[PDB]
Amino acid sequence: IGYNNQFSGRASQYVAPGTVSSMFSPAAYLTELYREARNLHASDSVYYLDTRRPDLK
Amino acid sequence: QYLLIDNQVSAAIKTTRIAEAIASIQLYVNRALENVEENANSGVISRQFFIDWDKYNKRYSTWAGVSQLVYYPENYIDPTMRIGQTKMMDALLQSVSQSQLNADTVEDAFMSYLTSFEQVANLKVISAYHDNINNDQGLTYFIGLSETDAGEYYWRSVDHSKFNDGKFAANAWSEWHKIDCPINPYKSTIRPVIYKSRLYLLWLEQKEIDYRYELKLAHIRYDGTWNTPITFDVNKKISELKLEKNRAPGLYCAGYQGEDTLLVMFYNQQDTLDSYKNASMQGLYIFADMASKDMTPEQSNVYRDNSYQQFDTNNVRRVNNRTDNALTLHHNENGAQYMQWQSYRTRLNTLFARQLVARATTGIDTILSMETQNIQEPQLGKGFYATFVIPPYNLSTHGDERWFKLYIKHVVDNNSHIIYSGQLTDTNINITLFIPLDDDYHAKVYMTFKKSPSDGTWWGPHFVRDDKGIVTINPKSILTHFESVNVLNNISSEPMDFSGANSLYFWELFYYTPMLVAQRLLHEQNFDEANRWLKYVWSPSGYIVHGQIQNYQWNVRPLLEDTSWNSDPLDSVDPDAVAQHDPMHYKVSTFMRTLDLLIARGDHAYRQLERDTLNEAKMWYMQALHLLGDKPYLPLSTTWSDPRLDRAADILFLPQINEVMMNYWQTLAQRVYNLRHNLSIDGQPLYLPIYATPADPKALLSAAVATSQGGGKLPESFMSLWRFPHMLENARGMVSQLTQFGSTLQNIIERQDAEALNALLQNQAAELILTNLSIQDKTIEELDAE
Amino acid sequence: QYLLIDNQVSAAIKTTRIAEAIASIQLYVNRALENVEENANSGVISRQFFIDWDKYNKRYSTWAGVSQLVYYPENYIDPTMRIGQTKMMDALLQSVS
Amino acid sequence: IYATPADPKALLSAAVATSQGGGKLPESFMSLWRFPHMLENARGMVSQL
Amino acid sequence: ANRWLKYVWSPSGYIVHGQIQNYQWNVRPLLEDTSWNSDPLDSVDPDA
Amino acid sequence: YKSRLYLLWLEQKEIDYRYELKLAHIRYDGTWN
Amino acid sequence: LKTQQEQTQSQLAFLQRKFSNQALYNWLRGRLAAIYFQFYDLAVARCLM
Amino acid sequence: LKTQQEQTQSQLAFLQRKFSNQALYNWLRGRLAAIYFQFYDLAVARCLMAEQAYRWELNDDSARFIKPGAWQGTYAGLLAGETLMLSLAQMEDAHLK
Amino acid sequence: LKTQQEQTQSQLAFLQRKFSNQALYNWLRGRLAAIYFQFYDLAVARCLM
Repeated sequence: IGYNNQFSGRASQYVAPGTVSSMFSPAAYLTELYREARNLHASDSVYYLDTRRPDLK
Repeated sequence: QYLLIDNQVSAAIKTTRIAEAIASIQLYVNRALENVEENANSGVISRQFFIDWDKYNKRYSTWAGVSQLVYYPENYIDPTMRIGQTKMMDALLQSVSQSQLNADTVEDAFMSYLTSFEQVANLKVISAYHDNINNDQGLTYFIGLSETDAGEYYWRSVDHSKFNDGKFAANAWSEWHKIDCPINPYKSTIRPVIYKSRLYLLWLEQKEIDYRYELKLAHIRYDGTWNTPITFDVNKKISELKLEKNRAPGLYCAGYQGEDTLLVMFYNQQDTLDSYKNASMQGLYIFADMASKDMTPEQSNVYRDNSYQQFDTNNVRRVNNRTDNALTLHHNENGAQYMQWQSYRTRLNTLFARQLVARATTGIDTILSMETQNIQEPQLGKGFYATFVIPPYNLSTHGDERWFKLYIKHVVDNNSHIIYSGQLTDTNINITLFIPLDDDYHAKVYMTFKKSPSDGTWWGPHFVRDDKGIVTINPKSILTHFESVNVLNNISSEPMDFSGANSLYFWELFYYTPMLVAQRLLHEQNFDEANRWLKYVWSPSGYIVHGQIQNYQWNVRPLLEDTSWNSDPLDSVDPDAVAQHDPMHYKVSTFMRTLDLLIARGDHAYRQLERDTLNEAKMWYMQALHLLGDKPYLPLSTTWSDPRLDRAADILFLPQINEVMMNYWQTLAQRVYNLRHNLSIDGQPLYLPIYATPADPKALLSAAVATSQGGGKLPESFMSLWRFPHMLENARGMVSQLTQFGSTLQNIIERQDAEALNALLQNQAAELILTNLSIQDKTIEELDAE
Repeated sequence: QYLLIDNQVSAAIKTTRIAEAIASIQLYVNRALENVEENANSGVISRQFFIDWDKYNKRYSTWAGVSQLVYYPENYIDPTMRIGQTKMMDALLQSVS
Repeated sequence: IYATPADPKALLSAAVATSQGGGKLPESFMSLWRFPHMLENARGMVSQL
Repeated sequence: ANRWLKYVWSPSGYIVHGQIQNYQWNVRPLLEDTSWNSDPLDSVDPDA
Repeated sequence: YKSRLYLLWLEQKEIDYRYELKLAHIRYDGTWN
Repeated sequence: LKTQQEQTQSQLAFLQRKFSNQALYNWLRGRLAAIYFQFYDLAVARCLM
Repeated sequence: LKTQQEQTQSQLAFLQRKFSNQALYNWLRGRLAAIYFQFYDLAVARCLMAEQAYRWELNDDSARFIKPGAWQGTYAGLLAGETLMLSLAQMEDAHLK
Repeated sequence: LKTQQEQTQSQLAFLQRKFSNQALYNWLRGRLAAIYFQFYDLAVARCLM
């Protein structure tokens, strides 16, 4: 009947808000930002991201 | 610009390492988008991530904000404000708005929503076009046609950004929008295309006089009104093709990525897609300004090579776009229309609209019953209905940490093809599903347990078609993992599927609207009415329906199933679509609206500042707690692998704690603490009389007679802030406005009846001039006789 | 909830013996009415006392007030404001008005 | 450095307003005026309209 | 707005109904001239 | 019924003498459905 | 007389084309009616205020 | 009867001479229509201005009142003024509360 | 001619159905008349004030 009996058990362990491991933490916007953006240019073309700044890898 | 970092900045600017990494990538992305950097992949710029780049993804503040807006739709989505509500809902809110809110008024509302919805619900679907170069994104558009002689071709958008696992979010669908200009295409040739980022649809209609060939193309004005079409002469082009009467010339409308040049393509429909390659094909270019440039056999060929398999063989149809199997309309003999690209099938027509209206016309409680939702729909094409029963553990007693998924393969192992996905449990959870049959073996179920799946070559439960009315399991390997996998024969139907295309109207009618009237009631402060209105959705003690009692507590079915928080919280940044596709969020939203009803009563009794009523406040606050139950202890946990970002680009970060829902617990603790310690609603202490002085004999009376006469309309926490002279100048001004609306409406009505008079007269004038005409004829006949 | 009295309150809250008895019964009644307690007699919940439980009987202030309003109608009833006047009377006040 | 995320909800109302129609958005604003006056002024405007 | 000026001037030129063309000015009089004239006319009309 | 005033009247339209009933209820304004 | 019928139906057709026709006023009474009642809920609120 | 036709055409001629004729009203609807729509762009600007001032006085920016679209392309945008005027009414209410 | 009578009575029937009919205006004059006179009692009160 409670909130806990149902509606509960998503996601297993939760993280405090300020942490670099949150889903909303800038290491994420960084993360998904990069996973989306690495592919804009051909692996050859000079604009290629990982060719510019190899260390974002 | 090349290295994406300022070397000129003041040295006094302190910024984080990965914050500056962020600004780097954001600069890069922005430059691909304003397109200062020469060739940027147009498959990736077309991804959904960059269609939200402008409003959302371009900032940590918004992307975070909207990411929270999504990850907890429970806190935010409102029946009042939600993306993508159908027009019919608009007219509904209007019709109910225009009179005081209560059952009957809402009955009328629903009979209108349904008497309109019946026109559309089952609608023959003809052609379809897809946008994005990939099937995972972009928009698909359809073309419907009215069953009635009047054509009224309707068009309906749909998104695959909202398509997660085998289910559109039911909010990805537009309503059918009527096309104004009546037209008469030849056969099914009318086809839409996106061109100049705007919806076009071209229909070749050949006015006979020797059988003509020409086409007509037209497009859309922001209001939806359509501009008058445009002609091209294909007599020579189509004429070159072999015909008979099976002629249904191939129309392939292809959008070039840029410069706005449309690709139209004429082929003959061949029975097979395979040896079809290198067959002859004709095409014409349509440039930004309208010009027809016929295509050279070499050009037409090079466009074939990547084009074919987006257009289709005899009796079946595919979709066009800028696995890549396109997608296939199917209209079967059971009369159910749908779309299939991957083995996914999605019903876009619902046949019980008439029954639904009828059932609604009786009463409000007839349409919103659970049993109104159990009315079955014909199944999608072929396919094999079955139910699966599995114990929660594998590989061990403790087994996996959290969840599973269960798949199905195809001929020569095309794909694992997710159908259902599920979680750990105590109970084994018999679950029922539909298994598509499209045509050694027929179907088999792979299950992924997230740690040690068996995944054995063959293995699986086996299902065997071709026995013509009977499909049974021969396990031949497993079911060691699966308790009982039970075919159910003689079920050709399913209770109306809210993953279907008209599912949206079903969310509006069953779920959002009672929520809308429990909100619009709670605002008003008449609580037991609002309560009932949520009890159209969720109640403890379940429901006693027309007799005995039933177990389910959720009156809305999608809520009644699921109960399992899905692994992936979808995509596409629609706080709505991330529910609907995951109805848990509406169960917990309904839950929260309930607690807002109990906390609501609890304040309104709390603020009475009368001892007895503070006790009342305490029974309601206790009742909220007893409803929530124990505040769960969520173990904030730091175990972090410090990942190289390269690795984190693997398609993992832990969720946040969800304050607001906890905010319920600690705010209840706060209120109560303030009751026990006699502190009132803020901490501001009160000294109340033990025996409060009785209210005025008379004030009670005027209150009562006002109740008898009509309306609640009572100010509740008020006396407001303003002195009488000002509050009266303000109210008075208000009324003077209201009287102007009065006059102008009276004028609307006088004028309205005056109109219908003029019309009714002209209709009578015709009706008479007929008879008088016939008289005149007969008197000519009497001149014959003379 | 069972014993109908707070054992968690601040010890600095002073209340009367039968005042606290009152709050007890009021909590009980309220719970029968919101119906958190399983089987409550539907002959008695239907009594007139609980149809006024919501507007009147649920508070010493009102129940007292309205009880005085009743026990001396001489002081209060008005030909202008009274429960239950027929429509015909409405049209009458209009026509004379 | 890391700006606080915008309200979950403010983003939402913004969005639904986008779906329904029009940009018509005030861009550099909140203007200079208090609500009672800005509302008497807007109201007068509408009465004209 | 950008698009609306691209009815007039754009870098990268125009890809019109197919391949691409060199001119960056969609309005022709602009496309010719390119030469500041010797006499800046007369008649005090900022337009003329 | 449903805390709302209903009234049911069986009126049998003849054609052998029919038996059927008709039930209807009240809208807050008193207009009947 | 068939010309007379022709005329009748061209008039009756002009009644269904003209902007100000009945269809409009139905629409405009619907919308104006909702705005009117709602505005009555508000105005009676401030009256009781 | 040729006199009757004469009369008809003198009337029909007076319809095209008189100042108030159809040509006028076409003109005057054109101009008045432009003034009306434009004035709607302005008035909705100031409506969103008040709303803005209100989301700032009251703290929350979530409050959203003036609703697009209140302008109907068909029906010539009639009853736009009042639909706004409703919005401001509501927003003055939500303020006062 | 019996069609002509039919038409007459369908019109005369539309007169008793339409919302704006005479019955209304009787009602609305009654109510508006009471509001008018009463408001005159008030306004003459404040005039003498």
